[PDB]
Amino acid sequence: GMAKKTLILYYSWSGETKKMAEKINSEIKDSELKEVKVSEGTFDADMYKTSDIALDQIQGNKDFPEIQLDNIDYNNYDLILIGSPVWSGYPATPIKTLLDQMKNYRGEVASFFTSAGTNHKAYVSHFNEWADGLNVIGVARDDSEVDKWSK
Ligand SMILES: Cc1cc2nc3c(=O)[nH]c(=O)nc-3n(C[C@H](O)[C@H](O)[C@H](O)COP(=O)(O)O)c2cc1C
Repeated sequence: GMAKKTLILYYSWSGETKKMAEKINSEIKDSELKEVKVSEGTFDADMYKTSDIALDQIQGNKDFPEIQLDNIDYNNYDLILIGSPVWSGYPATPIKTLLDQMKNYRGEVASFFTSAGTNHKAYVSHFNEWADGLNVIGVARDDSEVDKWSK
């Protein structure tokens, strides 16, 4: 059918997912790319401190983080690709806030993740939870399923 008008959104703590999002942007004709940020002080330069902050959000003890991103009408797109690192089998916590803000999006969603190779099944299942109510068509590592998602 008609080419899917595609938005690529990503959160990146150490820059790897940003590079992947840029690569996917280059692969998908006319795609738009937008970064999701959090304020300085939300996490930490130290990965173990960052993990512990995310965990306390996951466990319900601290609120999920507020995010900063451009104003977007999500219903301008057919497909929204959401990029994140894998954080102990979950997407990064800013993604939960993002997905909540996308509540009224009627199109297709997929997530690409970057990782060091582990806890992928958990990422998939948790992403789908966090995206409940949205039409999730797939979750995959890197750009491995970009072609599939485009059809
Ligand atoms: C808090 C934290 C938890 C992580 N947990 C996992 C994990 O469960 N499995 C894995 O393969 N990599 C894990 N990683 C590594 C990241 O998924 C990987 O470095 C990713 O490519 C980083 O993306 P980014 O640079 O966009 O933040 C973790 C990294 C951090 C900081």
